[PDB]
Amino acid sequence: EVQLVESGGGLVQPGGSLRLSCAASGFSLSSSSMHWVRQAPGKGLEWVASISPYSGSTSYADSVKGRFTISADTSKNTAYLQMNSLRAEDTAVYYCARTKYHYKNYYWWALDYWGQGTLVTVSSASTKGPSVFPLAPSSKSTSGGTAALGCLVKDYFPEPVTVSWNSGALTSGVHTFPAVLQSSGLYSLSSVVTVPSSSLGTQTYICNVNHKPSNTKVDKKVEPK
Amino acid sequence: EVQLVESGGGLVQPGGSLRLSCAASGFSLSSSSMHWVRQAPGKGLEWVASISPYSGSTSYADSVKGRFTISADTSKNTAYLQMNSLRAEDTAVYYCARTKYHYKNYYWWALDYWGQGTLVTVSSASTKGPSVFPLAPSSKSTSGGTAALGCLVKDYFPEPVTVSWNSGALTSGVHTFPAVLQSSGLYSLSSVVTVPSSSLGTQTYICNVNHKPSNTKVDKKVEPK
Amino acid sequence: DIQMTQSPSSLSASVGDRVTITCRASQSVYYSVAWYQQKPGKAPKLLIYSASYLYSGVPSRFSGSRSGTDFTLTISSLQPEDFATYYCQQYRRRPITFGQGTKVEIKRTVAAPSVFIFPPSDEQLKSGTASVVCLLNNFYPREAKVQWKVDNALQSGNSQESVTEQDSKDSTYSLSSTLTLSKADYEKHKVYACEVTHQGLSSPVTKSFNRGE
Amino acid sequence: DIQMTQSPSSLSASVGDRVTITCRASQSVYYSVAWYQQKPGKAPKLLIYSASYLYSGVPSRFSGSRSGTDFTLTISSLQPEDFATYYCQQYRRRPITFGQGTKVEIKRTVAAPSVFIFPPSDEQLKSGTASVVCLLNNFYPREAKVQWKVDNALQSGNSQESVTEQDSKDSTYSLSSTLTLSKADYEKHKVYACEVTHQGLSSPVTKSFNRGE
RNA sequence: GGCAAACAUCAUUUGGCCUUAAAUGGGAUUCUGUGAGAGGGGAUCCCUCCAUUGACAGCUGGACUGUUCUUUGGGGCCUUAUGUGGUGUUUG
RNA sequence: GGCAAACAUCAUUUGGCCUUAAAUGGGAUUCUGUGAGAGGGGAUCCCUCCAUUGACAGCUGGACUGUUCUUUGGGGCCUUAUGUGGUGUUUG
Repeated sequence: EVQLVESGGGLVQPGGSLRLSCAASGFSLSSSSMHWVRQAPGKGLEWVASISPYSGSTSYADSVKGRFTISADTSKNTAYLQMNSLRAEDTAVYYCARTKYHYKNYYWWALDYWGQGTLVTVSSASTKGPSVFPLAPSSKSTSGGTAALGCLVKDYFPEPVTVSWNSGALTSGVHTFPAVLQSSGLYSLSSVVTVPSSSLGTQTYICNVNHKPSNTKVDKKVEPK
Repeated sequence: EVQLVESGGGLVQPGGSLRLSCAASGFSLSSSSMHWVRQAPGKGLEWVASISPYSGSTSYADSVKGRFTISADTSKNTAYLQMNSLRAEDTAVYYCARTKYHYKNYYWWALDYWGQGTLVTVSSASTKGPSVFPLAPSSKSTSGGTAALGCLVKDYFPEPVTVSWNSGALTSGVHTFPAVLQSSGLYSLSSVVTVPSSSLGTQTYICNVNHKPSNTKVDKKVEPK
Repeated sequence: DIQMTQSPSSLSASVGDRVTITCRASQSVYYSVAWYQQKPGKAPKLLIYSASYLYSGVPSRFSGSRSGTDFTLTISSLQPEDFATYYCQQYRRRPITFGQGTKVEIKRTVAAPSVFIFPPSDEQLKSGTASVVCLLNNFYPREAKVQWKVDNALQSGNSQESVTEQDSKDSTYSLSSTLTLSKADYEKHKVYACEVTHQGLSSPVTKSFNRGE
Repeated sequence: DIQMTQSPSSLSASVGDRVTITCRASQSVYYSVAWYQQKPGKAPKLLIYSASYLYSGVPSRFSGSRSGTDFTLTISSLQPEDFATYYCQQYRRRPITFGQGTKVEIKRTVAAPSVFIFPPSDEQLKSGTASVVCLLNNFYPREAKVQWKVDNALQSGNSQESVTEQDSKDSTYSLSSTLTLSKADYEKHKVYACEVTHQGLSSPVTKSFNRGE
């Protein structure tokens, strides 16, 4: 019941705007304070803004004051983060979090539930969807070993990317690697699955790649020559 | 949260009708089965009727079959009992009960919450309001002992009567006896409170009598001769 | 058509004692037996269902067991507030049927009643009747004898009494005896007295008054 | 404003070992300190609040204590799923401020890597580029060295590697090394191999293939 | 003798629909103090059912089978009540 | 030197309104598995605060105050945040 759903992230050029929203369930906003906290890639956690919808009171980090404006519409039971005049140094994952209200208190306590977050990257490059290739077994090993297959997702921007297998039906033995930035200023990542050497000749394994920024979706069968 | 409030009781002639209702809170009627169970004064428990508002299905004790009709309005979240052709032997307290629905079951379980019930008396007599008299001390014991004073509520019909003292501010030491039926076919009861013998000449002790059947209320201060 | 024969009809036990009420079913009911507690003037609360499971918010000093078609309720450490009537019910087949009940008194030490007597009000005599009230406050056990003596002559047939339910805290009783007379008869005599005999009274106690004093 | 100095930055310990992370506050915060666990790519979950109270759904092997203006988090018996980064926060005054974090690696026994090599797809060669992938699956520790040999000559600087986060259940890593070439260069050679040296490998291992078949 | 049905008795007991290769049930140790129906949940091992990939076997291919080995998997939407077995009696 | 104030520091820390004669806080034993914010609730006992009845003291009334005693009582609706104490420094 109790959940938070960030939306509104994505790519933006420097100087532009973005309006993230967090849609809450299972509790009334008027009995909490909502917060946006970002995580610069590699850095730790930086609180950004807060709001108590019961009162309408807001507070901002000195690093966004006058560029950002937090708010809430209690009828939609959601909260918003307007981001104006954005800079590169604003690129981060942006979580919204809840602090449950308590009448016995005299200031607010810790952040007791966090949404999964959304990625906001502020850059001058433009979104182009990736390419996807099969990485299929070589059929080297006999009865001693099991075989490995995979997909390669090359030459895309911006982050993030999501990969699945059999629409989520195959998970045991699966590693999706972190993308590494290539010489072209493009990202490239791989996802692999381990399977018994015997299951290749019968089972069909399909990989589901999704790059939501460019509206890109690909399914590729991975079997041998 | 969970409560049931019977209403519709009272005095009724033999041969007449009455329509009890039970107003439920804190749960949906459609996810329970509701029941009426009556208690003849002194006797035990007699199931009367049951209903599954989800299905509308009803069942009745053979002793009310065709005179009574259980029913339910699922929007008002209340349930009803039409009582026709009543007889003296129908006089009782009438409780409604809830049985919580559970999907794993294969028939209904116990009655897990009961309303306080409403009194249904079926008689040829008419409503008569009570008279209230003081029961005052004799002044036998001095400052060592405590004294008793009280109110006598005589010649009323039908049951019940309720007594409080100093508007409910004095509760420790108070006994309201069960009413007794008089040779005149009328009820009579006493309520008493013990107080320090020393406090009589200064403190005020007032009894609050209420006979809701006749819409009668009397406040009578009780001091000695 | 299933019968729940419940026994005993009544019992009394000291605070702390274990107590077992039993209910035997005419035919197979299997676990579909509930146990209820009804305190005077209150609505029954459910204690045990499925013959052995406690309903939420029921003290653990309650428990139930099934033995074939016999079911027993056990209050393992009886408490003063447990004064009630207890009921078994089967919900195996319909119609549902209840046991006859079991009343549970609490046994405490003997406490003699303190006695009070109340002459009729001037406010009532003007209506034609005199009610004389004798009050026996906070005693145990319940058995007590109230005699009315008008000018030291024992009365017969003009008194009625009622007794409170056992106190859910001190486990005592209070009794009220009323002596009803016509104003005319009442004004014929001087000394009005109730004479009480009870277990914790060595000699009988009489509380009296003289009419116009 | 208030500074949360957290130490150590990183640590590794075996399963069962007791672990204490420490957070020192620039000034008085009094109990208003929370501890968060962030598992990679997941949203942080709250563990400890009021310096010592466990949040609902937190295993009892966690605990926190306050000593003046120093605060500690403690895992009494470390578990594999406890691989995470841990963050303190003060909520004594505003703005709320966080510690720098503490990543917690799990130290387990040596596990040899399973190795695979994948030639580039004909679908990619038809796009104008060649990617050759070498896969090191489920090994420990993270320290491993992958060499590329194109007809037995060592390669430097035209490969890139990425490593999984430590698996939260078997505490192993997986590594991916891609050798990215232009299509044309790939048609110049025959033997492509990656050579792996790692602690649980007595002799270093090479997986190879002949171009195509 | 056999098979039904009704009744008696004791015992036991959620029942469906759609999709699907298949859409069971239980046990032990341990974490979870209700997070929204705790009559829960997760983890680890186990047993058990259904299906399934390989192995051995039924001449070999369909197929299909197994007290043995093996891979992997077991979804969704409902439910508002009297089912089932043992025994006895009566009737056809 | 007595103060205010700002700042530092450590420590501690729910805060109001209405009605009322008054509208405290803590300890113990025990029940309650979330049955409304379990940071709960109930019962019973002890202390403490407020009010209150007797008694007693203050010449005696009305008050009013007090007490190693005594009686009876202590309601309702709210709260969405940075108060308070010690120390230091600096300023007026």
